[PDB]
Amino acid sequence: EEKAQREANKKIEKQLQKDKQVYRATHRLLLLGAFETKFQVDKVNFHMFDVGGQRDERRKWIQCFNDVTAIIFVVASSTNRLQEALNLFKSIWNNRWLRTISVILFLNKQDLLAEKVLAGKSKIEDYFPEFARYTTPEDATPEPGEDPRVTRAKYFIRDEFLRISTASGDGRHYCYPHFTCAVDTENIRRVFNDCRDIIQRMHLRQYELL
Amino acid sequence: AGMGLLMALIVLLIVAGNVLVIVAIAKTPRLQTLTNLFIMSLASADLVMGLLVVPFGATIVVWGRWEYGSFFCELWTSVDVLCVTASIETLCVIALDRYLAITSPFRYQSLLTRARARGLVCTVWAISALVSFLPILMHWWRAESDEARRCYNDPKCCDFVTNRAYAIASSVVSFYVPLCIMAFVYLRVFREAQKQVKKIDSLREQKALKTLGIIMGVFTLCWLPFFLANVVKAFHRELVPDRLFVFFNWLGYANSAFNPIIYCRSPDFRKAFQGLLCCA
Amino acid sequence: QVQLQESGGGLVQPGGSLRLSCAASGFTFSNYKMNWVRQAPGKGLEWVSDISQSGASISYTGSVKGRFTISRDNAKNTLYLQMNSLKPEDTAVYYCARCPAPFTRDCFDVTSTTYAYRGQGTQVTVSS
Amino acid sequence: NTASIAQARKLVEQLKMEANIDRIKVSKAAADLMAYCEAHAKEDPLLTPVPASENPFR
Amino acid sequence: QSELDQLRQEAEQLKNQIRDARKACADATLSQITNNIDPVGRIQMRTRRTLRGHLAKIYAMHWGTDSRLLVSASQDGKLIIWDSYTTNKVHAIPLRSSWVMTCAYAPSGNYVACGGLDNICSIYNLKTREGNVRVSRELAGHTGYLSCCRFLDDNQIVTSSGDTTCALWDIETGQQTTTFTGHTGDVMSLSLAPDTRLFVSGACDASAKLWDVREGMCRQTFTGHESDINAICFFPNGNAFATGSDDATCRLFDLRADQELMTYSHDNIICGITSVSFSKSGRLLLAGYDDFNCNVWDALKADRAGVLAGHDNRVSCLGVTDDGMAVATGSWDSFLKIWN
Ligand SMILES: COC(=O)N[C@H](C(=O)N[C@@H](Cc1ccccc1)[C@@H](O)CN(Cc1ccc(-c2ccccn2)cc1)NC(=O)[C@@H](NC(=O)OC)C(C)(C)C)C(C)(C)C
Ligand SMILES: CNC[C@H](O)c1ccc(O)c(O)c1
Repeated sequence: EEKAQREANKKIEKQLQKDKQVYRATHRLLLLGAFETKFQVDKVNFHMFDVGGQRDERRKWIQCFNDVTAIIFVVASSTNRLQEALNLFKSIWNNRWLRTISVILFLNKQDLLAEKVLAGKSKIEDYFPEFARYTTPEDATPEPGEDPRVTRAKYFIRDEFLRISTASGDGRHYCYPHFTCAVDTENIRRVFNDCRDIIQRMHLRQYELL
Repeated sequence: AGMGLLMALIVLLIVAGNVLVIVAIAKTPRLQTLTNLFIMSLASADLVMGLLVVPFGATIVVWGRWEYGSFFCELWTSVDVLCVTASIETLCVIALDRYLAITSPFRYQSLLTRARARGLVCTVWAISALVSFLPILMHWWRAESDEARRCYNDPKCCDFVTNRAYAIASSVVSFYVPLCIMAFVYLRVFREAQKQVKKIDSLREQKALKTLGIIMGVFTLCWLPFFLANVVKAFHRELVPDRLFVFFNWLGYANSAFNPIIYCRSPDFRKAFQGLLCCA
Repeated sequence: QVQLQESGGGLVQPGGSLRLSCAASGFTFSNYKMNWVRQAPGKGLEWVSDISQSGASISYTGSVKGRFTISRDNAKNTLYLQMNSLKPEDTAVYYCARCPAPFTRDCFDVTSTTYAYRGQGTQVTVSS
Repeated sequence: NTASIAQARKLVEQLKMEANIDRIKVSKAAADLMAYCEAHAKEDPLLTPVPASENPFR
Repeated sequence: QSELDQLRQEAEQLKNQIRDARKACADATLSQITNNIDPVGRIQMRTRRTLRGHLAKIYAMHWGTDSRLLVSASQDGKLIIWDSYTTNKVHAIPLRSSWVMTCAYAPSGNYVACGGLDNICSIYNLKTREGNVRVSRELAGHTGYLSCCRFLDDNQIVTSSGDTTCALWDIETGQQTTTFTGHTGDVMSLSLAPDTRLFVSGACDASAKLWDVREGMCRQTFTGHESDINAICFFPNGNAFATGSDDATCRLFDLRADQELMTYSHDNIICGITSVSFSKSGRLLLAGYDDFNCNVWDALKADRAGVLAGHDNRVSCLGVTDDGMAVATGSWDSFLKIWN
């Protein structure tokens, strides 16, 4: 009778309680640019998912990705695959249902870029304008590395990505660029520091504080 | 009817805002979040205040004397202290929840749950009752002064004249410890918000000086004068006039209405508030 | 349907001028952001330029900025984008394509075919 | 190019198949639709408010 | 080459022929045919029950045959099966893949379906066990995300995918019997005609195609929408169907005239359409929008039958019971609301 239905509903809700606990504990992440990956860092659940198994038509399955903590956007710093990443990032930032998702931007293949920029192989100035009118910013940390020419182009791609980030997304959007291509195992750590700030900034706005 | 309008207004605003908050959270499941359960505790405490102590305090002020009996006076005083300490400790709990959510986001998400929120509100109400109810019916508050002696025996005297030990211990454990805890947690939250000035764009920087000051401003401007008087009275009674003591008490009652106006400014609240105030 | 017939093109010597006009039918022109996509032989589809509904928000691919300009006539339901100082590297099959959703500031247009809101394009060759 | 021409040929065959189809007058179809709607209007428990006794959701 | 050129020319000639044939069959319009009928007027529907218990946004829903039980699919990874009359849970199914874009309820009331950004249609049987939920069969033959699935009777299920192709699946054999190819964009929604013989399918190419289950070849193509079609539902008679779209429009398409009969749009609506469904008599066409609400449209007068408020997040799924007693809508606020 109704007693059995009530007991079954109570048991289902009891299971859903633990399901709520686990779901709130786990933070989901999207890998876009290059199916499931769960990794533990400082004892907090993290869930990576790459959806490269679908077609290039992206406008209608990405509508399904809006509860994630961040969208991790990886680009190749080397057809013009750069503006294709730029235009994709524009779509992510300005989308109605992706308007509350931060992006952990990763500029991958920097070493491939670095080996590329040591001679006039494919000049960015002749490929992207306003390069000869752009210099490395004063508030920068070039660090000991290659010829200071590469870090000028290194920071130019990050700057161009950021102009899209700062042009919209009043408070629900924040971009977190990073310079990383070599496997060193601290990249996942860089995500933890980025995801911490995303939730922290989410709570600051939610309490009408930031 | 001077006090019949000046004091009838505050109790009405106390009840009008507070029940409007309580019905709003329960009606729409969007506001039934983790943090707003503490908002339910604050609203319930201010509502029982505005229904049990504020209206009777108004009569005790206008009529000039208590007219409900010694047992009713004792119960009214117990409800007064219970509601006041419950409201203050609920503010402290809300501040602690904000601190834990800001400075430890993942730990806050994976640590505090609905069961633990219920435990927290139950514990805070139990502590408020133990601090309020227990040492009153036991007459720990009764002073041994000649002036104090007359008021206890009189059936129309409901004046809170107390010994120094109670006037110090209750004051600290009711206001000063929560005030210090809230000040420290909100200072840490402000420093973290200021650390989040790394937003690269080359009242945004002063926004943290409006939200956090207003939480402390409403609390400090209204309840600090009362417990400052309750402390200066224990050492020497004649400095603070009896008129001022009642005057500062009503400032503390104002937070029962100033609290829904401060903690319910969220756009989710206003969307539910407009649909609740339609009255079609 | 959503037919988008493109015109212009052909063979033009480098350094000349040539104009593309794409006719729109089946949808309200004023409600849609439109953009041009080109595809050089062998290479994939590359976004050229986009223009907002009112013709205010206009952006170009870096390789074509300062040479091509894009303008739309909402009354005539046609989209124009001009050649100036052509180079041999711009030989491609230029397409006129529409943003999938009306009154939206973001697009997901460039796709390896299978995109209905794009015409059949006009072949442009710069060889002289 | 072979895939493109094959797809175009398939589209042409599909369009040719869709070309030769018997079509009824739009007025007749409208009449049939409105006739069905009017005939089954009594049984629809959304056009007219259901009595509270018969409604199982109240 | 020139071969593709004259092939495209022939295709254009055939398109012109189809257009002028459609125009020749346009002697009247639904507006003036319906004009004499009495307006339905204002219809007020109130939330009977709110179904809470899901974690993430609810993406799809489907009523049972008996108008008692509905299944809800959410991106949390759950397939909670509800009981509308007494607002409890019947079953709660944890999904192998966390993202589900579609769920179906078998007409026999014995099987349930799901699927999403995993390219597999998982079938869960609710009867044969001693009390449990287990994956009876997993259908993996799609190269794109599953967007909609519907059981035929008990063993055949048609799935619409983002792979630009629909497919008929034999559950017992776990094999793709027939495939439905001819679309251009991702197929989102398919609706089965009553007394199942043929089904429609609206995709991102702004075109809805009518497919024959046995033949496997589409009969007619209806291209009247400006943008992507996000939903489609069959009119109860079976000679018509209504299609939602991102063009802020719902259009009723007749099967026997191959034409759009009426356009349901208002100048105050900019948002797209998520789900559409007819009423029992077909008088009211219910449509869930991205304007946070679910507008109710009169299916003959093209007038606002009544504004239906509700969820604080976008509505994605909208369904009507077979007996037509109530209308259940699910949104991205993890809430299902029942209205009458
Ligand atoms: C559902 O109802 C509400 O949320 N009510 C809101 C409300 O009335 N909130 C008050 C809170 C308040 C009022 C009076 C005393 C204490 C607290 C706000 O009115 C407060 N504040 C006026 C105010 C200014 C200073 C102080 C103050 C300063 C020093 C010490 C103590 N208080 C108190 C209130 N108002 C402002 O100028 C802005 N908010 C704000 O100040 O908070 C960031 C608005 C505009 C966004 C409302 C509004 C109707 C304004 C939306
Ligand atoms: C007479 N009114 C009591 C006042 O509200 C009060 C509140 C808290 C205390 O700790 C206290 O000693 C007195």
